[PDB]
Amino acid sequence: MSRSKVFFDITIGGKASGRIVMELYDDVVPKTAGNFRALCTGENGIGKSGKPLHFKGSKFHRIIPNFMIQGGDFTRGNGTGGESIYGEKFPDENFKEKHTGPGVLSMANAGPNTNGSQFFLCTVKTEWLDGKHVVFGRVVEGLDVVKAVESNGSQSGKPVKDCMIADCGQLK
Ligand code: PRO
Repeated sequence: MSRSKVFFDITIGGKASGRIVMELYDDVVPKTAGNFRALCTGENGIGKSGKPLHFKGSKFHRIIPNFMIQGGDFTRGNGTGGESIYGEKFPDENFKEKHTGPGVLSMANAGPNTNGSQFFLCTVKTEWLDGKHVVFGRVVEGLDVVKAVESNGSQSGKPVKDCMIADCGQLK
């Protein structure tokens, strides 16, 4: 069983900013990887929310310099929403992988066992999140695109302009 590869094509203020390619750890956290993979392809259609279970057209709603970029709220666009393919929330699968540096892909949450569709891409090592957020992949191409998004964040977390997942999907 091979690791999944998925991508985001990003726009910033409407402008094409390049592609982020991510490898998922299907071998370590199959359920969590599987959720994200299906959210990139959109293959499970319309969610309980009545909105597509799909990152396409969603934004990075929370961006903090020297920390991480966060998105996946395709129901409310503000961090209050999101939906996993399994339903509103699913448990923390395991904490085997750690937040070891820039490019780590990990699940956002509201406390233990509240995984939905929100995720973050780290721009630094964030070891204080180890054991609290489930790490399920890594950037393998486009870290510069992550940095471009990061430059539009604020300490407050509010973006200075819309950083959108203009397209997404699974590769190979
Ligand atoms: O949004 C935040 O600040 C925390 C840290 C990353 C995921 N949740």
